[PDB]
Amino acid sequence: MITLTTDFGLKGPYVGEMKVAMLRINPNAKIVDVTHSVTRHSILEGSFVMEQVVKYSPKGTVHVGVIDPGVGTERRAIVIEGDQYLVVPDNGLATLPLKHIKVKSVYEIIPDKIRKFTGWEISSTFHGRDIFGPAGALIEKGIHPEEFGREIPVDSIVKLNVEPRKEGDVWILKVIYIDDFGNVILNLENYEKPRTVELLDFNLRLPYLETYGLVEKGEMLALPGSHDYLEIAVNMGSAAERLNVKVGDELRVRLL
Amino acid sequence: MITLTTDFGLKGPYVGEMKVAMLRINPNAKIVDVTHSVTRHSILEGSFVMEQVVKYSPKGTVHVGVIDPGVGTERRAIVIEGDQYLVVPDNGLATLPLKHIKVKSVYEIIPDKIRKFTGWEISSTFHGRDIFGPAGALIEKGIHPEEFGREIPVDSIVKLNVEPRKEGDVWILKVIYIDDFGNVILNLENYEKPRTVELLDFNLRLPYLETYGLVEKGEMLALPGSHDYLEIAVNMGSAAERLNVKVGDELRVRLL
Amino acid sequence: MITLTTDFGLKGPYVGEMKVAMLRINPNAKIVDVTHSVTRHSILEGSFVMEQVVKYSPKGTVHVGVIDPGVGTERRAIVIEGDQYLVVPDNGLATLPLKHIKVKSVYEIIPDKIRKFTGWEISSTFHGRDIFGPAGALIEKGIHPEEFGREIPVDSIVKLNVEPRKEGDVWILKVIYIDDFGNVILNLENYEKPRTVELLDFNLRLPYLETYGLVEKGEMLALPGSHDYLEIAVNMGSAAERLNVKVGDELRVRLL
Amino acid sequence: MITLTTDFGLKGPYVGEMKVAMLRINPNAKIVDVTHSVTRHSILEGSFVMEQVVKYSPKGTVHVGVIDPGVGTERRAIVIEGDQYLVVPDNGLATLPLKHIKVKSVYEIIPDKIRKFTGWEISSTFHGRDIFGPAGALIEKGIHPEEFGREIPVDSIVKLNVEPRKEGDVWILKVIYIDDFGNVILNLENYEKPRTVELLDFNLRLPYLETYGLVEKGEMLALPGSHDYLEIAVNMGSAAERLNVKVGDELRVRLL
Amino acid sequence: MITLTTDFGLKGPYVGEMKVAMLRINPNAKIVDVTHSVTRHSILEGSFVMEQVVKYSPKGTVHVGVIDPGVGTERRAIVIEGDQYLVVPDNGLATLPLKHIKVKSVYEIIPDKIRKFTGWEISSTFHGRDIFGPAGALIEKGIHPEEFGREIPVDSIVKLNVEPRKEGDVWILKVIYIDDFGNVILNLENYEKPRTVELLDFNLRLPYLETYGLVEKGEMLALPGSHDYLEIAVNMGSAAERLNVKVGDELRVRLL
Amino acid sequence: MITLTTDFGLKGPYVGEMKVAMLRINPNAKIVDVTHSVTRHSILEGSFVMEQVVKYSPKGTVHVGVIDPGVGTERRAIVIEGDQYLVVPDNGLATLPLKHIKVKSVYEIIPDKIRKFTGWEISSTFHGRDIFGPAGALIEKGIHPEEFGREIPVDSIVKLNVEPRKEGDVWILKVIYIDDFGNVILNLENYEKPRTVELLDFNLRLPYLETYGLVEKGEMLALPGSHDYLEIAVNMGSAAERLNVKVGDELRVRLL
Ligand SMILES: Nc1ncnc2c1ncn2[C@@H]1O[C@H](CO)[C@@H](O)[C@H]1O
Ligand SMILES: Nc1ncnc2c1ncn2[C@@H]1O[C@H](CO)[C@@H](O)[C@H]1O
Ligand SMILES: Nc1ncnc2c1ncn2[C@@H]1O[C@H](CO)[C@@H](O)[C@H]1O
Ligand SMILES: Nc1ncnc2c1ncn2[C@@H]1O[C@H](CO)[C@@H](O)[C@H]1O
Ligand SMILES: Nc1ncnc2c1ncn2[C@@H]1O[C@H](CO)[C@@H](O)[C@H]1O
Ligand SMILES: Nc1ncnc2c1ncn2[C@@H]1O[C@H](CO)[C@@H](O)[C@H]1O
Repeated sequence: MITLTTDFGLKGPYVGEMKVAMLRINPNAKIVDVTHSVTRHSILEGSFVMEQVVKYSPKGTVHVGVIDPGVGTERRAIVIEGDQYLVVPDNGLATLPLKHIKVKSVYEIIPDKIRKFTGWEISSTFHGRDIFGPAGALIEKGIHPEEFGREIPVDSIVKLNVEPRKEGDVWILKVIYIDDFGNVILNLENYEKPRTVELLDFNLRLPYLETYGLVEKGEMLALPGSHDYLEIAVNMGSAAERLNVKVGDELRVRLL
Repeated sequence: MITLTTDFGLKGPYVGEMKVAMLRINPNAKIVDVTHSVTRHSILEGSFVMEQVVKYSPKGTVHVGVIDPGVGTERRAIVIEGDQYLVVPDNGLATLPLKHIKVKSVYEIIPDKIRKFTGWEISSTFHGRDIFGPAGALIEKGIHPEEFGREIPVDSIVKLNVEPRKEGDVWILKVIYIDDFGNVILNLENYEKPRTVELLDFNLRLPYLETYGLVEKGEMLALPGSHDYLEIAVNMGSAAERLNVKVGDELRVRLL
Repeated sequence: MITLTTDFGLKGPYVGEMKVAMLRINPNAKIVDVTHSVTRHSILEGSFVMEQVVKYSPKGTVHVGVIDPGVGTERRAIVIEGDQYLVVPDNGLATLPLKHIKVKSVYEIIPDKIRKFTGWEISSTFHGRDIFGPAGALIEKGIHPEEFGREIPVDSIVKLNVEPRKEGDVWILKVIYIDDFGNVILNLENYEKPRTVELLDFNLRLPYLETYGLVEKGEMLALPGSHDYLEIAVNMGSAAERLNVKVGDELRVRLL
Repeated sequence: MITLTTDFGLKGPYVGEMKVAMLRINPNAKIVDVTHSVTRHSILEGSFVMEQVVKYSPKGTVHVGVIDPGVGTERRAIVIEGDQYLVVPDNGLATLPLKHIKVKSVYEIIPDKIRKFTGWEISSTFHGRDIFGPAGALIEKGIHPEEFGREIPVDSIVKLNVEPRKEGDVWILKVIYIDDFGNVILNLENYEKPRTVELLDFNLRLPYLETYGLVEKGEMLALPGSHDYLEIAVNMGSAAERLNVKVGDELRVRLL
Repeated sequence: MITLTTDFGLKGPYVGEMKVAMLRINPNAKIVDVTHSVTRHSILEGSFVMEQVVKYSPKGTVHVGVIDPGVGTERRAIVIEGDQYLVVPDNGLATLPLKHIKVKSVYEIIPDKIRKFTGWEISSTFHGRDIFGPAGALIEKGIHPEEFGREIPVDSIVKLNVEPRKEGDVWILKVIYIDDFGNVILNLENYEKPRTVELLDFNLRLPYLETYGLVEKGEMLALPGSHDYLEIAVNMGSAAERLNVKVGDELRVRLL
Repeated sequence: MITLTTDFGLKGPYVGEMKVAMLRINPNAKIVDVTHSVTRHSILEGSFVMEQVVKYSPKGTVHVGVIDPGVGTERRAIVIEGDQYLVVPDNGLATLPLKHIKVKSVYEIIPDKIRKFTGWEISSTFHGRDIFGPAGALIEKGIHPEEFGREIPVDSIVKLNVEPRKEGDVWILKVIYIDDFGNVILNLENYEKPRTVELLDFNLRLPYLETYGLVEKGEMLALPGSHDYLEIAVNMGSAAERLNVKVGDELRVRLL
């Protein structure tokens, strides 16, 4: 199957257009919507979203990702062939997902070849419908990427900077994601299970417990989350609205 | 076919993870989204949504519902087997849907027996991806619930208070649901159709008509609705904003 | 394949019911969601959405559209048979889509004939679930529209006025759509590529470029768009935000 | 759903080619094999097979039948549009099936229009793969027959003579089919339940019972059958074996 | 999915009729043909065939088996609910398959209930199309057997005698199956790997090797087979035509 | 989509086992039967059948072919990757199909790596169910062959002699296939179309016409055929029985 991640929004024809276009090229493709509400142009959030889906997807799955603020410009459209596939703009969007994929090859999609398979013209502002979507549909049915692209160096693709630095014993982490519940996710993984977590920027000591219900309603806590990162949440409340933080912001955190 | 109802939200990887996880267990399950926008942790609301879908669903349909504020706590995860199936947390979510299901037996999902099918660790904060989703996928492909759970008494599961109260011929109804148009659904059903409905708390008299268009724009009415419950609405307006009521509120009502 | 376009909203059971009702009629129908977030009762907006999807859908595709403020009134429920199908309320919703369909026949759905196929009572406020959904599903599995309807004149159906007028060298263009990015779409097509677009009501002179990134972040511009309509946008910003416009407004535009 | 009935045989690539050709036109078509073992060029036998399948197929079903001894000659290739479809060579193959289809229109497939859809050259000896298969597939995904054909008179098509004649009290019945068990099927239907059936050509008086087991193993009998035609059988034996008959022979039968 | 095993034959409409009937009741059922060439009325061979398929089928699979010489008589039509399902005539056909199924319940299908789900009349000679097939299709979509049958004692079903006896050191086995290659299968399993195998009825000593190619072309051998029984084969020849044996025949075999 | 071609035969559990085994690995693989009636162990015949199917198959199609007399021996099991995929035993079966596949690489299936995917023991006499079928199902769902095999040189695989020989202007052609009608296919292709074809060995002169019907019933002709090879046939008769030739025989032929 093919998963879809974009920032197109839900109030319009964009998502539908991409889907029917994909079905034109592969009518029996099983298309799974991850989300289309990724913050406009937010490559980092889009990357986090895909990273999570990729972690639980069956090997052989095709992932189309489209947070393309640079659509129409000279940025490359690539295909990452490996354990699973990634069809995304060469803008760093593949960074997080790549952490969980055994890469075999990378290909730059060639617009002229892709239009050979689609039949319709390639717009300058909607590549998800004219390039990325079709490309995903082609791979799903067995077409090799070589057929519509040229290989490129694996290490020649834009990579985002998502790893945290540490000043002594203090962690300087960043908010890589915020869900609809207001739960805040921080770019810290593989750490040792703390007993407490202090958000030095707020002079708050937090209990580090397994789940929301372990603290009373309205109270804040830290948990190992469900995506292997450090999570900060308010039981039945919004941790984001408390600490009043955003994706991209940095926080000094000390793990006790 | 499997239906999905959650409070997960639309911008995140949550829904996508549960779907690929389900497909990873039953690669050709037909998954139908109901909604993922149920007000956060609102079991009553989630229960109303499931009730409606269950009423029109083909017999044999499997319904996965995840509004689970108590995720990872002592609360049980259950499977209800009958006319159709319900796979939800044991927190009352099944209350309304149960009204339309010929129940044969109920089972408690035993985590370890489930992990034997999935192959991956059960998180403490995302049972929709690690327990409920997989359980639904298994039932869908023919696996009996006994395979991953132990039978329990129907009467043992948690239930919500959903009965309307009547003081003489004044009804004390509860707002069980408000849709995107602001139409207010009150928990009154199977009543003699009135000519007028008066909302005693607002000193309003409303005509009881069959549809929105039967009154001028901006005018308020009461109708049979499409879900067998008494509906209050404003033709092309929002009864919820005009009456300023929220799910859970109680209204003194008299039918003339 | 069947497409869906409604103004039902995503926070509710409405979309779920229509779908399970459809799958009940034709259990193996492939249903593709276009959108259910169309502004309440906005027939024009719905019409634009459908037009775009129809242009890229394969021939044979069935399109169910439901933006029905007059549900339950005397307004007709029709089926437009052509190289693609449209199942919609006779309220002008089919106006734009018709521009890309060569119509063969038009039918008026007879409620009593449809009930013979569904088996359940038809409500007064939810025809999408009891009439339109079923109709689309029946056509999808091969049933001829005549079985549940009678032929009517192609030009007897409601039409919206979507044509832009020009006085002198000034275009009076209407905002037929606004997307989640705030990009504004005007009802002007088949025009000669301008160098600059002037929005007289704002004293704004905008550059006509190929894509968003061709200007600085925050700068406004005009583009050929990706839907064959003049598009007013703000690089990574909201054009509708600034111009403070909304679907339906008419702008005086000068093409230089 | 599309059904297939041919005389291609099972020891070859013929059936495989027609199928992959069809899936090439409509990759998600559900193809159901009826039989490909019809006696070579036996149009009558093919017609009986199709009749039976048509009687139980759901409305909307497309039936491709290919028993084509005159492939490549001037014989027409037609499409019979009704509450069910028939895609067959105009050689009388549709005779029996028509008895259960209310015909709406009949078309003559235009080779050049079909080639526009397939993309490959049309052979002279394998139209099932290059014309009929494609035609069925196109209709299945929603393309109207008119796109690749022109309407022709319903009664302008070849018909077989399948009516049984009666002289006095003696029926002259034809063997329209013989199954793998050797059970013989005569073209007599809508007759009053006899007590005994006499096969004059054999001086055999047979008992008319409900099923095989109602007589001794090895004994011959007559039954109402399961296809609404008089059936001559031998309990766990071959009736055609003994009577030494074959599809096409005419038996003089007396109904007592 | 549903598997199908019958003795209907391939030259006719029987198999097709059952399939379309099943799709009427469950149009998205995945139907897999095991075989339809089981020797007429041969319950033992039919049982062996099913036993093998059941061994490799996914849990939850539904198996419809129809070798029904007693069709129309008073023999019971049952459903065996367990690890997997068996929908077959109560004539011993379930014997072998039951060896690999964790049985939960057994049900006698009630003709009157089944016709409630089908809509068409139940013939006396074709229960595969009017009872067994529909029943299989119902279970595949989630309907419980209780819905169209009444439970009966697990041990009240006809069982075939398939186990071998042993006179001292000599085995008196029977031929339970013969494939198209002429390979002979004998009802002996779980035995200790012999070095030689003597067919005392022919005064032949046979090498007991892993596969056909281990002996020269035309030579006979014994192997553990691929179905866990003792197999007798002629490399690239017919072992059945040599020993000139049939299904059901007994052979005195001594394992050295 | 996956096609299947074998010499398994039609009456047995062999084909059914391979299909459920495949579905057990890839539950939603679309499996298309070509034939299972290839003359026992005839690699040449099996190769011809696959060639034809491959010619009309959509790019990306996976073709599983099992005619494997050397099953369980030293013979390798291979996967050929390219335009489409071939999964067959390394015994020459791929010879003809290879002519129509743009080969990218070839792999040898490593038994132990395959068992890691299936979960069950590999038999010594049924690799179609334990190796070839599973391998095809894996490729179909996106698994790269590298995952269960090691690359090998294209030129290393076994190949059949299939070239036609010419002695001056007499051709020495081979009967590469005979279908169910008795039409004889000779291994001659891309030749200047003749007016007459004389079979020197029978002192027969045959007209070269486009189809069967162009000669009287019972008469013999030569035609282009539908598979690009020279075909000899008898209008409504059997050229194979008239010439009394079998696959593999050689005929001295001259084109005038
Ligand atoms: N106004 C805009 N400015 C910049 N990018 C835009 C704008 N509107 C749409 N895009 C989109 O940005 C998305 C990635 O953020 C791409 O899918 C691209 O289509
Ligand atoms: N901050 C939170 N407090 C309580 N429950 C939560 C919180 N975030 C998510 N959940 C619940 O946990 C599950 C997965 O998000 C859902 O039941 C969801 O409603
Ligand atoms: N309050 C409302 N007023 C008018 N239309 C509504 C309202 N709520 C929903 N509708 C939508 O418009 C149709 C007619 O009212 C309904 O079936 C639904 O599609
Ligand atoms: N030898 C033959 N003579 C006549 N018909 C044949 C012959 N072989 C195949 N056919 C079948 O009849 C059609 C016309 O000959 C062919 O397309 C095929 O369907
Ligand atoms: N002539 C016959 N005698 C006995 N049984 C028959 C005969 N013809 C068909 N049957 C079939 O026997 C099959 C089982 O052997 C059943 O499917 C039943 O339909
Ligand atoms: N008796 C036999 N001798 C040689 N090969 C056989 C024999 N029986 C089956 N096979 C082959 O083994 C595989 C499974 O039957 C196929 O390749 C088949 O042709």
